[PDB]
Amino acid sequence: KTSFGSLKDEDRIFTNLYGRHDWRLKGAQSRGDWYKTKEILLKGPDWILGEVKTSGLRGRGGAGFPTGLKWSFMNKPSDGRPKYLVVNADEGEPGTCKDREIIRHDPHKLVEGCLVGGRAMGARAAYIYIRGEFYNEASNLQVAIREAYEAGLIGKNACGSGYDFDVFVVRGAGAYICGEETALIESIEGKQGKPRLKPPFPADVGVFGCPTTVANVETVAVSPTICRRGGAWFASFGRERNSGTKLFNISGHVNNPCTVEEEMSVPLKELIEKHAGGVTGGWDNLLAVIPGGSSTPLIPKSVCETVLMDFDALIQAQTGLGTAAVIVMDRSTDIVKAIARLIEFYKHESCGQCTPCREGVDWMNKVMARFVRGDARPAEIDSLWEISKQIEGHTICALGDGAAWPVQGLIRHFRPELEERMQRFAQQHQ
Amino acid sequence: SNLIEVFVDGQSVMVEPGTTVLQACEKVGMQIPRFCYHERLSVAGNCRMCLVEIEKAPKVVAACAMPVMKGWNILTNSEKTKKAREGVMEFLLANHPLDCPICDQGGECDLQDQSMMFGSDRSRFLEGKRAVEDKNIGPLVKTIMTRCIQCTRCIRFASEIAGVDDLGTTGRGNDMQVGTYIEKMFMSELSGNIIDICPVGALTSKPYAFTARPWETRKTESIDVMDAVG
Amino acid sequence: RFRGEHALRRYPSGEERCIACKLCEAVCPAQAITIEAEPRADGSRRTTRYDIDMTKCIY
Amino acid sequence: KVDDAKVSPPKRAEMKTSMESLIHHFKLYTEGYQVPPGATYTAIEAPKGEFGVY
Amino acid sequence: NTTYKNLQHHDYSTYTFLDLNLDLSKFRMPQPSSGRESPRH
Amino acid sequence: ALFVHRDTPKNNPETPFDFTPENYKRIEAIVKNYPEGHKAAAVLPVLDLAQRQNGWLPISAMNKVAEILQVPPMRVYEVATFYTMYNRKPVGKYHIQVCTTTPCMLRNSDSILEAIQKKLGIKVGETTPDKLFTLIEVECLGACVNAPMVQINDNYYEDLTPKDIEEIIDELKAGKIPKPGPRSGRFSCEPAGGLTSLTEPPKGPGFGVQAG
Amino acid sequence: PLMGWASTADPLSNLVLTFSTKEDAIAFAEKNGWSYDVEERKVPKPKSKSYGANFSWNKRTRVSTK
Ligand SMILES: Cc1cc2nc3c(=O)[nH]c(=O)nc-3n(C[C@H](O)[C@H](O)[C@H](O)COP(=O)(O)O)c2cc1C
Ligand code: SF4
Ligand code: SF4
Ligand code: SF4
Ligand code: SF4
Ligand code: FES
Ligand code: FES
Repeated sequence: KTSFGSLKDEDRIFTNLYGRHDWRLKGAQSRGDWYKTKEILLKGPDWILGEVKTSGLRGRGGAGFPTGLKWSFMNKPSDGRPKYLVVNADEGEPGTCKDREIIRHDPHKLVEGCLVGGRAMGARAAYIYIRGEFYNEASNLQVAIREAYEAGLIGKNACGSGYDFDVFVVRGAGAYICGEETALIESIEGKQGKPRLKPPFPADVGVFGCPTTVANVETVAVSPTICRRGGAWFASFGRERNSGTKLFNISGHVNNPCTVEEEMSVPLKELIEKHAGGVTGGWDNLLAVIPGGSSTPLIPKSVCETVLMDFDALIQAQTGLGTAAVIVMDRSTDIVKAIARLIEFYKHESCGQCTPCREGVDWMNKVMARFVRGDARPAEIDSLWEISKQIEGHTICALGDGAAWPVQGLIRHFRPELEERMQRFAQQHQ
Repeated sequence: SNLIEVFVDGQSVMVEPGTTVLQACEKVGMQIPRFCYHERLSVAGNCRMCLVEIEKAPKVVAACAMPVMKGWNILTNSEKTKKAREGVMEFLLANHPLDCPICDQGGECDLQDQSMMFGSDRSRFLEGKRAVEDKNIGPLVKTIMTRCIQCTRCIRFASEIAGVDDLGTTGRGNDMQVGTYIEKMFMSELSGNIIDICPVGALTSKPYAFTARPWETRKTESIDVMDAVG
Repeated sequence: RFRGEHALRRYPSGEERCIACKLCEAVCPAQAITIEAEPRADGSRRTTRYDIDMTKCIY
Repeated sequence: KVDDAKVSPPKRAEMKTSMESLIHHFKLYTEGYQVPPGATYTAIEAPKGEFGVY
Repeated sequence: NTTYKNLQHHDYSTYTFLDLNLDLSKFRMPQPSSGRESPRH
Repeated sequence: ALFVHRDTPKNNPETPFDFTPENYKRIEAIVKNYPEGHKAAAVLPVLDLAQRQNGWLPISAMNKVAEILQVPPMRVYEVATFYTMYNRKPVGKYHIQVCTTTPCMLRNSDSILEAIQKKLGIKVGETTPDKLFTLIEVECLGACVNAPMVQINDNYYEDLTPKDIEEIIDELKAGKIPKPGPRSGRFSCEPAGGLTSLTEPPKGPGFGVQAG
Repeated sequence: PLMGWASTADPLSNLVLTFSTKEDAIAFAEKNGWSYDVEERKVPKPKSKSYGANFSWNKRTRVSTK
């Protein structure tokens, strides 16, 4: 048992944050990839599944579900329909920056992880879905896959032994709902961006009907390290339920906003100041804290002074967890204007299948514009609370929920600021 | 012998496995209100009206396309079921124009009937109310796409019975125009059938358009002629 | 608010105010309202015949 | 009147600017509001006496 | 080390992605079909 | 904006448009990746190749893709009107997208927008009275940890200021495109201060593995 | 011809009698005397619809739009 756990060198999952001495298949070879993987991929998929459930991997991308149960859904007896492994690589949720760094520096560990997953669940091919905004990094992944094919290291007869496994990089076309679990799957199919109804799971009917699965790049990147390294090495970092290292990154108002790893729990003040420069104007200067990126309610100062960055800790703090905007924002800014631009984001990138998220995000964006100009009475701000209660949980996907939560956090914490804004507009009108 | 028990309001009934919750409720007599379900087409889930609070779960789930697990208990008259229906009905009636005098489905609407029998009594949403410019689909079917609730039922009917594939969704957010992009006169067989598919007054008959209103008429049995099937 | 003469109205510097939407015929308890509608060349919906039975009208 | 817009018609201003007010106005004046089944009797004192309606 | 080890992506022109995808279409398993060639045909 | 075609010649097929047989070899690669029976999955990459060959895709391009992939045209019109990239309206040789939502507005995107505005001249959304300077502000592109950011055609730009704006604009007017890397030091996505990363060259396979 | 109306000499034309069963319907129509025709009842036949088969693999059932 530790004092909540904190960062420790040389037990980082990946190296090459930026520009270590080499980049090649030979680069990852000297950095310690593709090492003794033949006996690993010949040992048996139950060993990989038991090793993952032993280490206790938490699903990333705001999942809240374990990877072991999903990849145990993937062990159906093989019909005439193949099994696919699809790696999501979109970065919506402004403040994400997560797998851009991995796919820009170490593509070979993604090749590691997709081959380990495909050999280790009975899958057949890995579709790597990349965002349409990522041309240079996408062709970097292309050149790395060309090098992996040039060594003959993946493909047919993987690792020499008799198993075929192909990887296909499919770009996007610019979307955020393709970043989700299933509109992804239909955007592979050639149809437009549309999520599916849940109780037929992608584990049984997926890409055209393949019993397939979807994985996030952090889970794919940790998936060879869990196999080639020991058990509970990964599980000794944090609590019992969640354990591991996450990319904690800061984009906001600090000195030199940037990206690091850490363990699962951290004092948030030490994370913000003692790893990434320092808060612009001191620790008292901040107005609020957001975790999660953009699909997570805000946190004030008095709450965040004791917040450890665990999943259950933020659920007890009535929020969620994510990446790259685990930040503060200054008292010198209009937090109503920032939240209203986030609601404009949710309006501009959402499909219009479900009537409630469509019309509710319409009301929330027009009402937040009216509150930027302060043009109502407080019954309207509690009506905004009522609609943000009624949107959540009545949708196909989680984008309606992710649009419902920041308005909820604002009405939870900053009631008197909205009262004072609307009172100033009342003084302005008369 | 291949039957699963559902407890619709405590009343047990046997259901063939794999079928929907909504057919079980229609077996016992209940009508969960619906806008994007139809008993001839594929089952999309875009209207959100079919919701139901299934017990021992904090999340209200749909019933248009839900498979039936063993031994349910279905509450169609609970508290948050009614709250979800009033919420969704209040969402639908925002970007829908005031045309109920001039709309050609005064007696035969669906928003009107389900807004009475499940909806709220007061409205909100003071600003807004977007408007979509109409098209000219054909001289047989008059078309005002402002009343279109984007329910995706003309699309499924066209693509799965007409086989013509000349209808589509276009856009994102509120801005989802259901229609045809290339200003083509959509002419096929069974295009007269699309004016009864459309549950709101968005696709009406062109020559009939403003000649009656369906409570004044009386309905009378008759047989099809000039076709061999009747 | 006396209830007298049964006169229609029209728009400010404009055309006829009625629509032939038949709400008055539906609510008319004597059923003295009789409406037949046709639309005209302008596109907007209109009438042809709009008869009040002043014998039957209970005011 | 009551604040029960499915039974009494809403007033004119919200009728001109709502949606549910026009819907309730329209269907309330076409069909009439639905009434639950049952047989009731009541009687009050008209100046002639027990005016009873059943 | 304190030196940028990328910029091999600096010369990636507007065709190089699908040029690479054309250049990597060998040794491939034959993509096993399912009955017909399309849902409408 | 204006999702109905409204024919307008310089459109209205057949506007003259055709691929290269070398691009047909590209389309053979693209429908060789995907499994057999589902040729309609390559609509988005083939139409992306159309947007990369021709400067902006007309209705003739979508009709030609409908000829090739033997699908009905209406689904091609759906997919081309749905996304962000497929600008049905004509654009310039260079297409500025200024990303600004939550961190990018919070890091002073307004001086960036005004510098682009008064150095170029024309307002947002519309174009310039020549080519090569269409301008839109956009949602999150992916590099949030840096300045409110600039996308030009397949390239990014970070760590901005109005004199860097004038440098980039003058070097696009001179044609000399700069490097797509960041500005003002920190040559990668780095902690730009005092090197909080690991310092030693990592060994790799020599330290702790198990059952390998 | 004076107002453009629809008069008729038909008192029985505007009746409708709502019944609960066909048996008491025929019993009443034979009780009260007049000749009659009885049709039968038609119901929606129960189908078996499923979203998962609407997203099939090697069948021709495919929504092609969603
Ligand atoms: C609203 C929403 C946004 C998402 N954004 C991302 C994203 O930016 N990147 C990503 O890789 N996955 C994203 N996902 C997908 C999740 O990561 C999801 O867990 C994924 O399909 C599988 O992740 P897992 O590895 O935890 O199983 C998003 C999902 C939703 C519902
Ligand atoms: S909740 Fe909104 S964004 Fe998500 S599937 Fe429904 S319509 Fe699309
Ligand atoms: S479809 Fe017509 S009658 Fe129904 S709510 Fe809309 S305008 Fe009114
Ligand atoms: S036109 Fe009618 S049937 Fe088609 S999506 Fe709109 S409301 Fe539904
Ligand atoms: S038909 Fe009657 S209720 Fe309708 S607009 Fe004309 S006068 Fe008014
Ligand atoms: S019926 Fe429309 S959502 Fe289930
Ligand atoms: S918000 Fe501007 S890059 Fe993500």
